[PDB]
Amino acid sequence: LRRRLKYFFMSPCDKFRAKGRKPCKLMLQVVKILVVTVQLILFGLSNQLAVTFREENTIAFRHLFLLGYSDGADDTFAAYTREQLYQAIFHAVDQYLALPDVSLGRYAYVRGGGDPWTNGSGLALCQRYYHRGHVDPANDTFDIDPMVVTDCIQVDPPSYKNLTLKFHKLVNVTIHFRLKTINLQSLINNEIPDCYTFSVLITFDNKAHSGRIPISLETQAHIQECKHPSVFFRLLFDVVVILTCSLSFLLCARSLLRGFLLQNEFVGFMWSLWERLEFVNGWYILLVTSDVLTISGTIMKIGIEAKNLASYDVCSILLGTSTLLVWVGVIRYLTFFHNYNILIATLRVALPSVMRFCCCVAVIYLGYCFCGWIVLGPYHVKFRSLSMVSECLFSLINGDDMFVTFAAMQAQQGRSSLVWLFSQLYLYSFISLFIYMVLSLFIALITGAYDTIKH
Amino acid sequence: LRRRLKYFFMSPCDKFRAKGRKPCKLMLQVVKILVVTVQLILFGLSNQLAVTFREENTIAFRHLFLLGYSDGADDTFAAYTREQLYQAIFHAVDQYLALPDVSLGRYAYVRGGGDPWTNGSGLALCQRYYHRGHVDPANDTFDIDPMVVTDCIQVDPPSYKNLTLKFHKLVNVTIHFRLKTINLQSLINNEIPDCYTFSVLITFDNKAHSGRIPISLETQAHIQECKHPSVFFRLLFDVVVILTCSLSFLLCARSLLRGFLLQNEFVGFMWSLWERLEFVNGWYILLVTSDVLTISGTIMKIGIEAKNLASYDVCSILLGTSTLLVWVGVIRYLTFFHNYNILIATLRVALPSVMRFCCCVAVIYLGYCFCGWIVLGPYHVKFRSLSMVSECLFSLINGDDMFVTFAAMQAQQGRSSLVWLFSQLYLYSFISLFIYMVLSLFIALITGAYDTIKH
Amino acid sequence: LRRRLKYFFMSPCDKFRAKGRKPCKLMLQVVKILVVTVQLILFGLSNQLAVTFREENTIAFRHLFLLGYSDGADDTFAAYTREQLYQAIFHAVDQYLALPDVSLGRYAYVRGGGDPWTNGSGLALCQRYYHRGHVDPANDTFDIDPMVVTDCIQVDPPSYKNLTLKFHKLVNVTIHFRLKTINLQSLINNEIPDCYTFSVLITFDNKAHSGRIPISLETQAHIQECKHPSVFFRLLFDVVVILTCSLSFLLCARSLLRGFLLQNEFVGFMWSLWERLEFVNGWYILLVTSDVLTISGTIMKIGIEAKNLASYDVCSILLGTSTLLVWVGVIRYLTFFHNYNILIATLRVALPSVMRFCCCVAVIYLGYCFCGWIVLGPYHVKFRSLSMVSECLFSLINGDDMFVTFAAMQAQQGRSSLVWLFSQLYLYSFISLFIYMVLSLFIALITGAYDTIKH
Amino acid sequence: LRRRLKYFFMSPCDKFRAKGRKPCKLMLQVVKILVVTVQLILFGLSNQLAVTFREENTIAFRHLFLLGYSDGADDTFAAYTREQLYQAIFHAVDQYLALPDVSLGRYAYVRGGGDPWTNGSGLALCQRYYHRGHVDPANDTFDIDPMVVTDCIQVDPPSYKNLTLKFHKLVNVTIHFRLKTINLQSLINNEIPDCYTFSVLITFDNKAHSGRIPISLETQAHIQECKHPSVFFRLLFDVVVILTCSLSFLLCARSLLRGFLLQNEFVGFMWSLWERLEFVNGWYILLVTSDVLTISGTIMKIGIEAKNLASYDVCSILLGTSTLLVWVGVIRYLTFFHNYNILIATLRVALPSVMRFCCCVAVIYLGYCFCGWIVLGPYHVKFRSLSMVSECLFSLINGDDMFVTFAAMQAQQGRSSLVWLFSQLYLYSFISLFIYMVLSLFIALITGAYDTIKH
Ligand SMILES: CCCCCCCC(=O)OC[C@H](COP(=O)(O)O[C@@H]1[C@H](O)[C@H](OP(=O)(O)O)[C@@H](O)[C@H](OP(=O)(O)O)[C@H]1O)OC(=O)CCCCCCC
Ligand SMILES: CCCCCCCC(=O)OC[C@H](COP(=O)(O)O[C@@H]1[C@H](O)[C@H](OP(=O)(O)O)[C@@H](O)[C@H](OP(=O)(O)O)[C@H]1O)OC(=O)CCCCCCC
Ligand SMILES: CCCCCCCC(=O)OC[C@H](COP(=O)(O)O[C@@H]1[C@H](O)[C@H](OP(=O)(O)O)[C@@H](O)[C@H](OP(=O)(O)O)[C@H]1O)OC(=O)CCCCCCC
Ligand SMILES: CCCCCCCC(=O)OC[C@H](COP(=O)(O)O[C@@H]1[C@H](O)[C@H](OP(=O)(O)O)[C@@H](O)[C@H](OP(=O)(O)O)[C@H]1O)OC(=O)CCCCCCC
Ligand SMILES: CCCCCCCC
Ligand SMILES: CCCCCCCC
Ligand SMILES: CCCCCCCC
Ligand SMILES: CCCCCCCC
Ligand SMILES: CCCCCCCC
Repeated sequence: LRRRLKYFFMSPCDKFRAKGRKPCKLMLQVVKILVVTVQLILFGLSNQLAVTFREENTIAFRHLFLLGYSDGADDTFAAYTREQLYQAIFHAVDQYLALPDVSLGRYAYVRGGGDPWTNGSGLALCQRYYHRGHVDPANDTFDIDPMVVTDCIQVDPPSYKNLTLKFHKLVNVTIHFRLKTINLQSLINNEIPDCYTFSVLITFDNKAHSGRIPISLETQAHIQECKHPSVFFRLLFDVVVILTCSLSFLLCARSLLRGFLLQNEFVGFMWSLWERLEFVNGWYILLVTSDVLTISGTIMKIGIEAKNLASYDVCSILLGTSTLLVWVGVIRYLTFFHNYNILIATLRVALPSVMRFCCCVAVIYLGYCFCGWIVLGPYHVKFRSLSMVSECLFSLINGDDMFVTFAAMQAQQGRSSLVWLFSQLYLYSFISLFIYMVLSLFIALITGAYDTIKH
Repeated sequence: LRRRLKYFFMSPCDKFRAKGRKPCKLMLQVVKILVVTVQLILFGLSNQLAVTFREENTIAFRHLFLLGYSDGADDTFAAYTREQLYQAIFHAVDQYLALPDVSLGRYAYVRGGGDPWTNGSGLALCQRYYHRGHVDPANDTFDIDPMVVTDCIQVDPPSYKNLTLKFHKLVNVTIHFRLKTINLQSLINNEIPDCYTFSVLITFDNKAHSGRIPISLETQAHIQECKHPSVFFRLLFDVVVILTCSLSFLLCARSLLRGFLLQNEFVGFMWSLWERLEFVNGWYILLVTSDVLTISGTIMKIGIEAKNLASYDVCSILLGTSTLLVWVGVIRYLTFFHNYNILIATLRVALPSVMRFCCCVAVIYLGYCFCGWIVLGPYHVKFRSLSMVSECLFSLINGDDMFVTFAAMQAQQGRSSLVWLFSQLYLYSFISLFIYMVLSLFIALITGAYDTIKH
Repeated sequence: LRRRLKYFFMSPCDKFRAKGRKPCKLMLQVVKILVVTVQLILFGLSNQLAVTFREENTIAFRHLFLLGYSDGADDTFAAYTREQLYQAIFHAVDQYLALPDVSLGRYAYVRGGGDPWTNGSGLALCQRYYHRGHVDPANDTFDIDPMVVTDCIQVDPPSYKNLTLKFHKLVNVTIHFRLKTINLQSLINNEIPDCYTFSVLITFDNKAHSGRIPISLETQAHIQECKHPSVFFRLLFDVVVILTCSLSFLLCARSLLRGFLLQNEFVGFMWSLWERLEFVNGWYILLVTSDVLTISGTIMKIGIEAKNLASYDVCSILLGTSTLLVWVGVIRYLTFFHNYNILIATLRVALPSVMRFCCCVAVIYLGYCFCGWIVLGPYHVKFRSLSMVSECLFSLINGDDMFVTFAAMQAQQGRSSLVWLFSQLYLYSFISLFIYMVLSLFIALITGAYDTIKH
Repeated sequence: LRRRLKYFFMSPCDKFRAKGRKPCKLMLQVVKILVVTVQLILFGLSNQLAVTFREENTIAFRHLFLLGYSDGADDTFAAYTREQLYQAIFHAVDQYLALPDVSLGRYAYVRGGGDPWTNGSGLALCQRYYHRGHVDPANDTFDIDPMVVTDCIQVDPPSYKNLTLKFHKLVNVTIHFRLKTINLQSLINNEIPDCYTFSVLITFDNKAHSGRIPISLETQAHIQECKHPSVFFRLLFDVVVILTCSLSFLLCARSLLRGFLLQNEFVGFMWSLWERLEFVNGWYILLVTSDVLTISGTIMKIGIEAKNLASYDVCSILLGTSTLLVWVGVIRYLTFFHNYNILIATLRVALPSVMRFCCCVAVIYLGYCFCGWIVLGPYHVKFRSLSMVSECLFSLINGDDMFVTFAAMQAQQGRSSLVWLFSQLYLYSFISLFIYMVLSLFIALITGAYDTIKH
């Protein structure tokens, strides 16, 4: 039994020396790295085509329908007078009606299809306002029934000029319409073009009632297969990836079963879950997981190519994660040699103490996150949301973007002095505590763990 | 006595094992974290509403009243010819008079109310100039009585076109007026809208007499309750926070009193203030402070909701600081376990030596701050004020924004060669000394303290 | 023999003390540093002249031929309506025909010379479109023969107004023409001006068929000697550099041969390639390589000055690399003194373990590179290409540009939520793993190697 | 003698305990810190006034005289057609002639005064071109006599419209004129306004002959006292600073002389320059130097206030350096206590080895500097000059601005592939070598020196 247990833990070269076993798993891992990376790149081609089509069409729509729009002005684009708002709305509708004659793209109109469009209508121009809206700031009085009423005009593609906005109680104005187009660029990749429907929403937002009405344009893209198109090997490569991953999965499962049987035999011999897991090859669990991910991604990719699916983002995430895991999994074979296994050995020795340290660090980090989000968020562009606050604080710990973070608050030193002083204390204390004390101890734990396994 | 002293320092689990004592303080701390964080977020809703109203109205005013204004031009917006200045002033007054017909917001005029407005006047257009201003650069002569004289025209809301500026002795021009509006967006938060009065000041500043007159717009917002408004549970949550913090305060005070009595008993037994403080639970002092802060913030928040107060910034600071302290205070219960107490133990061992080191470092840092502020401030945008200089130097020590700091002075290499050379020496010496020597020793002190408590 | 072997490894001062040998190699190295650096600067003069001529002419062309172009708009310059595209094309052609009357430069036309120009034609205006292009998004149909057909109009320098674009199947439009000019600024450097031919290509790109057609201008510069020009010592310096490098090469070769003979004698005496290489002076191999590079660069520079060559970039790379190597090569003489040889000794002790560590780190780095390139590239401006991804990740490891990397993805939190979440996981995991664990161990290896050679 | 030698090295408290000596030097140092800092701030007031006047006038001139100028366009402002250049030149001259009627500042004209102005002339409009300029790119020929000829038109303040530019051989065009103004803002600081003469030079530069002519405006300011001005305590503070610094200088000189006498006595007793310098108080040499600097700066400041001098920059440098040295000099009294003297002790132990390390590092750094400056300078905005290259590399070593440095070269990956590849190798090798190996050893030396003096 001792001989078999010793053999179970021998390196591939040692196993070959002992029993002459050939290292098929290693060759399979190398082949998998190659083929999976190539497959990821080949998929990225079509993924890029789709993403580019969507974004370029959206930019073209912004230039066509938003009056006076220029690149880079999305965050500040707004109207400030009644005349500006009327001109913007009428320009959008007029451009919609003039699209066939002026546009560089070829678009088809969509009619009906439920709310907000009536039958035969292509464009819906709807204004939303309070049901009762008497507002008298001169007398410091108001009488509001805040139930929202929607009044919407229908425009058929080739009376909206009579639009009368209820400015004092206006909640917002929206323009909805759909356009159909064809993604011809797919031909460059030897693929059949798809049929895109863009749902375009233009919003003039007055929910702040502040005298400034921001204007935005958004799109939703729906991809469908076209009807009987005419155009005057990746599938084999996908099948090859499938076969390679299936064989790797089978071999890893066989190894895991053998390890489980050996574990049972050893436990019986001794007549301790931590000692039990010494027979579990975590690398092979990772390999099996990566193989499942790769096969799922390949099936999804084939379905997308066959026009049965259009979930490009899910496929890309699956294939990219599988590629990263496939590259990582080859480190299993450097673990047998000490001089090539410093990183994994240090990880193994250091992880527990690092987690125990993080237990204490996390409460402080979260307290700072919440405090900054709520107190500074209204004044600081980097504290608008909780995820943004976490990104800002994490970057600060790494010494990144410090001065601009300080400078964003310099504008408040005259307006809100107390908030400025609080921001000074907040930023200085956080930076000092986390850079010079928390991170120092984190690195000290890691390097001490390294010192433990050095020899 | 020895048994009681030993019990006083036992961990909550150990105390429960000994006497069966239930850990009510721990559950209270967890509940407090939850409820205080939720309360902070709920307050942040209305705080954001108020801040957004103020800033959005100010931006709308800049777009309405400043001729040719565009976003991002605040720091350079200026006039350069007499015609430009006259056009800007007349545009501001004309827009003020046209506001009801053009603006997207609904504003009411304010009349009278003391200086600078006379009775019945809504807008004050005042120019300030030297009492005697004979200036003759051709003969290199001047005769100045620099007492400032203010001549101000009054405009009633729906003769200012006869304004004649004394350019050669003009100190500045100002336009003052007030507008009333209602913050309707509060309805979205189930709150009654408040009545805002904006005091708008437009400044055309000629104090430099340099041929360039910068133009700025500032606002002051005063919030008041409206008279008999009509609109067709947070209070219980605030009460819950109050009760939780009061109970925590009572328990912490009881523990502190018990510790004080035990301290007195021990001192009597021995028949040393540093040894005396071993009976003071600093965590409980922090908890009591945080409870006082939370109760004060909650009372202020309730008063604001009842329309008795409008100090949003003070309330936000109180509640955010209390939230951070509440999150921090839970570390008291990790202090009993060595593997979870690395940070606090290292802090305790390291703080004195770090303070002694800072004693020496501070004089050098302040010398650099003053030197840079006065010598480079006129030439470097990052050295304009003392707080700005401190932020810049602190960011440099952390390696942030170094190259742009160097590059701002590259424009002086042709104009002011000596100042450029001095800036080179200043920056290089500061960066080298503080990054490679001061900070190295700081981190060395902290990690040596860690090494002392490692085992 | 032992005496001779000991002498072979003595320092220059020790060798002078023993045999009175003069250190000609050291003086040669100092002289080489001086002369090679001076030569590099003198070459940089003319290299700068050439590069500046090319870039300034290209900018002038962009301002002359692109309608409505402004500096900084290269990456967004595009047309969005048919009228805009026609106006841009006609403006380019009209400016080409008006060049002699409006331009600040003096340009000559080029006619004929093969495709795309016919005999006598100076400008080629060609549109490329699908051979069969029936596109019917209304019926979700298309019939495409995607073979590209080029129809191109010829314009002679002083019918193109009848251009009719086939928008629905348009692949792109191009304008090709060549201009001749003379680089007069060379006179300031006491050099004969060269004759430049600029090949200008203007592209209106519709390969995306997205309704947005980007517009770009590119140039290729060909330098030729002019015919019998009239204009009413660097060569000696180049010869001096040649002689210095040749003498250094001869001395280094002599030393290497002597070392080889001593190695053979020692091997014979002992009656081990690693022990063999102890007789190889790597510094002298570096010196010989640098001398070859310097002589090659000097010959290329002389050829360029004589107008036989125009490969400025190759010459600059050769001379700059040789200058860096010449500066580095003087460290050979600090190796004899321990207190001046810390860097090289640590390098020698540390390189093997660092390479073994990199073996493991590289697979993880490459997995991350591929995953990020394919998954985030379509959404993140910093992940567009593989080299860009490597630059971004390498900068992140050094803590640079972290927050903007996070912020570029905040625009996707609303559009593509899943891709945003994946980017969060990707960035956080990469930064943590590589900054706090991989780099820590890298630095630990280097400083441990230093500790080994410290005394 | 041993008692006296022991006393000479006792701390101020120890000296007071022994002989009752009062610590006048310490109180003097504190008083000096206070008064010198206050004096620096008070001077900074007037220094800021002068600098602001100059810069604001220059900006106003750019807006007045440069046609179509806008803020932030200095680096790209240029003409591209003959019509643009003529319009710019005529606009500048017309604005000069219209200044009294349009400008917001009050300016006086200056006439005559030597070249380039003739007697009675206020504006000089001069074009410079080659003496013989036959240029024929069509025939690839030219005949150049490159001697520069200047033809200059004189305009008297209230024929230049007949300007005919020789475009094909034009070297440049310049406009020179002078304006007198008075810095009235000084009144706010209770100072008599000075009389400024601005020498304005507008350059239209065609030295590249590239079809793009950049346009720039520069000013030189000369300050003179005005003649018999009329306007309807800092001097005592300066005198106080003088007295304090003189007394400190006297005491430091007395201490240095006493130390010298004790050194002579000890040397005589022993019957070694390094041992000799143990009697030299370097802190007192620093104090004497700082006192000399402060007195010189104070005298210069008084002279400036009396209108005898106008060298604001020299005075500011003197006073700022003296302030920094005065703040630093107080560390002399923390050297007696070990826990407060870590920084200086580590400096003393570490400086020699650090210098020996820098001996080797400097040659590599300089090689990289020269290589980058000459090879990448024409392509990279951060490598234009040698000082800029040093700043860029120094910032890179500190991990600052890495990604933008990489990204500036991404534009060359298509144009100049070889230069892009070289830049990749250059940047990667420099960053790796200097961040991970050179800086690691630098910090290791410093922390090892700290370890030597730790106990
Ligand atoms: C008897 C049990 C049930 C039936 C099992 C049938 C198994 C079968 O046939 O092969 C297994 C090997 C495994 O190949 P591979 O996985 O590379 O190699 C195995 C591993 O080295 C394993 O150790 P770990 O790597 O540490 O887990 C070791 O214990 C096994 O020997 P051992 O059994 O003496 O302990 C090896 O056979 O793989 C082939 O031989 C090529 C297959 C593909 C050929 C076509 C490729 C296109
Ligand atoms: C006799 C002295 C005067 C009267 C004192 C009356 C006190 C009373 O009634 O309770 C005290 C406990 C304290 O609860 P709590 O603070 O969680 O627990 C105490 C602490 O563990 C303390 O140690 P430190 O934590 O290290 O300071 C320990 O010394 C006390 O036992 P000891 O006295 O034997 O030393 C404990 O009782 O709290 C409740 O029992 C629940 C109260 C809220 C219930 C309703 C919740 C909604
Ligand atoms: C006999 C073998 C064949 C013929 C060899 C003829 C050689 C000849 O003539 O000179 C060699 C020396 C070398 O000068 P240089 O290279 O500076 O000096 C040699 C090196 O120091 C070498 O050690 P490493 O530096 O560690 O390799 C050492 O072993 C040699 O001594 P050794 O000979 O006893 O072994 C030295 O001669 O250089 C001149 O003497 C000036 C030449 C230029 C003068 C004009 C300048 C404008
Ligand atoms: C006999 C030799 C020639 C004549 C010397 C006349 C000197 C005189 O009068 O005072 C010297 C002291 C020095 O004051 P101060 O410099 O603060 O103190 C001296 C230092 O502590 C010195 O040691 P270091 O600091 O290490 O160099 C020490 O050796 C001297 O005593 P010692 O001589 O026994 O060794 C001290 O007198 O300063 C005043 O007493 C106040 C003066 C200003 C009062 C007005 C202030 C507005
Ligand atoms: C040998 C199994 C333990 C290490 C886990 C490997 C997967 C990261
Ligand atoms: C146990 C009291 C000493 C530690 C103080 C805790 C508050 C930060
Ligand atoms: C040193 C023990 C008491 C510390 C109390 C400070 C709490 C903020
Ligand atoms: C003495 C030869 C070994 C060191 C190599 C030097 C070249 C980098
Ligand atoms: C005591 C003299 C040696 C230290 C020099 C102090 C000046 C920096």
